[PDB]
Amino acid sequence: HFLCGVVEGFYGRPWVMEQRKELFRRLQKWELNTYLYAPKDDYKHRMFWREMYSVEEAEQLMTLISAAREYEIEFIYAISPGLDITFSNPKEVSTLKRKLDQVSQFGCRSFALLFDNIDHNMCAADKEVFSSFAHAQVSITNEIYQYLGEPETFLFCPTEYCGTFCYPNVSQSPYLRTVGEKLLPGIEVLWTGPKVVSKEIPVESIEEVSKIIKRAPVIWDNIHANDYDQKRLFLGPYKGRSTELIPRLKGVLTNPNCEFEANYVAIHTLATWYKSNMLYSPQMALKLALTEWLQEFSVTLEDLQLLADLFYLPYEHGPKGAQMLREFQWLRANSSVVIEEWRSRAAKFEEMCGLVMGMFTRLSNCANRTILYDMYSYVWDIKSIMSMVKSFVQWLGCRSHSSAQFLIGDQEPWAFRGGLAGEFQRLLP
Amino acid sequence: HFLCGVVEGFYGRPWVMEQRKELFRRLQKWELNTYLYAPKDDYKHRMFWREMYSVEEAEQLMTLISAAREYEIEFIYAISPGLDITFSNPKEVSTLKRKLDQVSQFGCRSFALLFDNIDHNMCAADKEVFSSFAHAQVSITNEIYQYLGEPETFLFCPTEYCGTFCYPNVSQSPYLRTVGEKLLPGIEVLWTGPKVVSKEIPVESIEEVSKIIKRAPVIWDNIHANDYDQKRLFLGPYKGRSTELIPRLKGVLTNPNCEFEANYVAIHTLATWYKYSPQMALKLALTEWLQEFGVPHQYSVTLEDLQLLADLFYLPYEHGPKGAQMLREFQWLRANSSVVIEEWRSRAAKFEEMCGLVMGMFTRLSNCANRTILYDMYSYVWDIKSIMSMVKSFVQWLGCRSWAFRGGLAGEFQRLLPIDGAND
Amino acid sequence: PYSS
Amino acid sequence: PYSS
Ligand SMILES: *[C@@H]1O[C@H](CO)[C@@H](O)[C@H](O)[C@H]1NC(C)=O
Ligand SMILES: *[C@@H]1O[C@H](CO)[C@@H](O)[C@H](O)[C@H]1NC(C)=O
Repeated sequence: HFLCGVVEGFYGRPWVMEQRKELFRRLQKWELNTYLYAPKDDYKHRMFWREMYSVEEAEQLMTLISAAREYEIEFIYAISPGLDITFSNPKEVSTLKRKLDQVSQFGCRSFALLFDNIDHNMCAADKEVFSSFAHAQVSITNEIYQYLGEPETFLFCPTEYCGTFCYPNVSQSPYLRTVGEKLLPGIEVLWTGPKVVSKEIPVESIEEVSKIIKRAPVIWDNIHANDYDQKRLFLGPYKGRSTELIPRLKGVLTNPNCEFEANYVAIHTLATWYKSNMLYSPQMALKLALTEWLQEFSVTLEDLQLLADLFYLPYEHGPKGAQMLREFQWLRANSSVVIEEWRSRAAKFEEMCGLVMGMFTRLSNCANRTILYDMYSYVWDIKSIMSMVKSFVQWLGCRSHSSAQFLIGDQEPWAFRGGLAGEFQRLLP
Repeated sequence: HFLCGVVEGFYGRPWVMEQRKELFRRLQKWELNTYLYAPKDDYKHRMFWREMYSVEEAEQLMTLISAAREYEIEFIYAISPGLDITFSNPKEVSTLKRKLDQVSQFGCRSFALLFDNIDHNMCAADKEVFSSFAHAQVSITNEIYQYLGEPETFLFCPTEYCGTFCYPNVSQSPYLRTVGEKLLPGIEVLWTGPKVVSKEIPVESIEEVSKIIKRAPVIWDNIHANDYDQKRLFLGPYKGRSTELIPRLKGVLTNPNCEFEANYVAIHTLATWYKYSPQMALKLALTEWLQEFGVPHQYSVTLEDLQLLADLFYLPYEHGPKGAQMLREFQWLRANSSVVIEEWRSRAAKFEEMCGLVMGMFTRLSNCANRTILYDMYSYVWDIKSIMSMVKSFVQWLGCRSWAFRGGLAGEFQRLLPIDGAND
Repeated sequence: PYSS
Repeated sequence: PYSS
């Protein structure tokens, strides 16, 4: 009864129903079984969680929960009252029950309370009823669990939801201790790893946390999340989680890129990984996803290979991308020789830049316009920079026969990137 | 009759029909008259301009063209075939005419051929038929004009479309002479100014260009275009274009931000201008915009916030007063950090309050009822808030006793060019 | 009050 | 090319 698939749990523009349907379809195509609805900026999920869905919102949610069941995908509805709830006030608890009930009648069986990313104290009223913050959440969570009649799947996301976030440490936290103790055994606990965006999930970390949580956790995986960085996209393979974790977890739900179509790899390689141990090779799964993705788009598999390597993983570039970085660094470090070697590498380098240009022009000429659009700004960015980098390599080579400086004359605005934000960044060390 | 409005002419995700419709509402309400359809990455507009609209697309366009007529906005359909067209080939020409006619019957009466951003020479089969590149675009443009019966509005965007793009200069450019003289006296020419994003469009430059092309040009204004940088948005007032340019031009069409909702200022202030103080016009625009932001209705965002937002994402060549101010203050504090006579800390305190206001602005914007607007600006406002809060803390690090992948790969290469921060 |  |  193991849970694997997607959480829509990011900040930003949420997906539309047509995307969420195309999503379910893909999940079943690849044998995943679960979807957690938790978009941070759908205002009635978090910002105004007390509020009931309007008439047209109701029709939409129902149509969607339909399609979930129609595709045997388990639909889990999340709610994030963490910000401003009064735990001790019962009218508050009533409002929360009335809200969850309203969703119950859409066809919704699975539920989740999330208490991620909120102030660690409570109001004067609560300090009386509850001995700690931890108590308060648990008390309200259980109350709901039972009110729902102990439903099929029911998730809880704690405030200390990863290693960094446990105070003062992971295995000595009052908060996580009391959760382990008091949260009812049929309620599952969500965990993101040792960090918010975990590079690696050691089995030892899971073991250490399972002992305090007194159960196996479902991972909220932020591996492919790109909401915290405007320039960042992650088309790399699912990686840094041993296949040997599967028996030791209740699930993994991936929180992926905001841009729906960018998540092909992110979801595929998670499928492959789950289906391998229901080892696994990141390099190899990547090969599999890129080939099968290439169908959906003129554009070559090599162009995709390049693209994935340019936007790979939060802590890693792809082979072809890391290569270009080293090469540019050497070329700039050893520029002052302007002797036999340097130029051939520059010629070779200006070539690899060409491949980025070509990758862009073919992607723009492609037939799948939805996919283009999700990525357009991301790939135009790399094209722009690569062309300036090609240009700068050219200029460095031309130093022996010219004393003109790199930018000549008056510049168009894209000579100087980033606007105000970029200006404040350059002032940090 | 003078043309003023918006051109949807940028690279990236084009606006959807429902947004364009809303554009028509806004142009009329603000007493503007024109919309030039030219989205570079709409499929059938440019890359595969040869392909005819399906039945479903057909339904969608004429519905949109009807709406245009419904709101007394002149609809101009543009087409960008310059990429791989062969000029001499009749099959190509029929394909052009046939594409055009298909849109006529959708209810269209105004057209544009755009040749911006294409290679200067032709295929061998074109090299003999026409003496120069110019002669060759002119020919096909004229022919298309007459083919549809010399319609009321017809626009042509030249390859040398700005001061910098002309060889070896504007006033003495072969390509421009041929346009001026051989292009039919009743067709209009598009022009972006001295440069592609013109900081100013001075009067003298318009005289210099009108002489050589023999007519007053329509400005394609890129002042508010933001397609060329992920991190950039322009919510500042229409600026750098004297009201004295009006007598000397057939129109101004602004090419504005990719994110639809962000263009309220960009369009409102162009209107204001058309009827001039950049700061007075910003205030009028921000003031009217505030009303579009509500709290959502519940059964269980301020003007100073907008002023702050605009100052932070202002114009391509200029930050807004508050933005510059915080950037000055942050510079002085980082310079004078050695102190830790008295003053610095009194000023560190005021600065963390400014940062506070950025965080505040984001929070309130996050609770607003108009999610369309939020979503359009989200990643832009998120970014600024993250960086500010980090700048806030870092300022504190200096007071106290105590992302190498930021921007990913692109960020990393960018930090290796010397030209980074060549504008601070 | 967000992810960090 | 592009506007460049
Ligand atoms: C914290 O950060 C991630 C990535 O920015 C965001 O999508 C997520 O909603 C937040 N909460 C959790 C439990 O990861
Ligand atoms: C040139 O650049 C602008 C901004 O990058 C782009 O939107 C526009 O499509 C291009 N063409 C013209 C004539 O400005």
